[PDB]
Amino acid sequence: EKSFVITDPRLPDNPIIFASDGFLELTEYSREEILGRNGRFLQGPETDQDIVSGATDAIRDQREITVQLINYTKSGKKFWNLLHLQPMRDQKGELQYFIGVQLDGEFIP
Amino acid sequence: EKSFVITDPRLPDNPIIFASDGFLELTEYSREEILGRNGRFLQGPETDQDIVSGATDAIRDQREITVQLINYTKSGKKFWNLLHLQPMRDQKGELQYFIGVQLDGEFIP
Repeated sequence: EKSFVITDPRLPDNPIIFASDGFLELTEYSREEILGRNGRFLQGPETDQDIVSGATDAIRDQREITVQLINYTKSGKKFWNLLHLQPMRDQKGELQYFIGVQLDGEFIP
Repeated sequence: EKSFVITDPRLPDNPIIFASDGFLELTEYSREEILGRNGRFLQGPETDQDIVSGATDAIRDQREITVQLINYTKSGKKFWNLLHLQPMRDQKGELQYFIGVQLDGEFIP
């Protein structure tokens, strides 16, 4: 299944309001464990903070970006998360949601 | 002039959407330079990260806080910023804006 989430940047700290079954499977968290949280909950000691701070600034500026960073499953297993973030805008062009796709790393070294 | 800003936590990363003339004067930045930025842009090498972390936790949790931390004017001059951050709620009690007041540090030693 594709792993993706939908966040609402019109709510405080841009929480996840929808998580695909692929995301549950990739992360090992349940839907109850995920919803209402900011995506950074997957991050941990080895995550690159310069990439994180860079993504924060890009997201504030409503840019579409791709980043690759270390995340952790619920049980503490590290994985490379190739994460594509895209604003979704309403009919008038105003930001409504962000879509985050956790892309497969199979052909990514 | 009193120095303050209004941020919008219903836009990603709580950007500054209004800056008082006193804030322009305190920081040396222009209105154009400031709007759309997160307040953290004033921070720099000597800012205390434990205080930053503390503020960030309170803000994400929609709480009122007062902090004191080192900031930098546009030209690189350090000043102590005694910063009071307050949620502003709508008629129903839902978070609408944050007000951040940069209080005068004259009688704060």
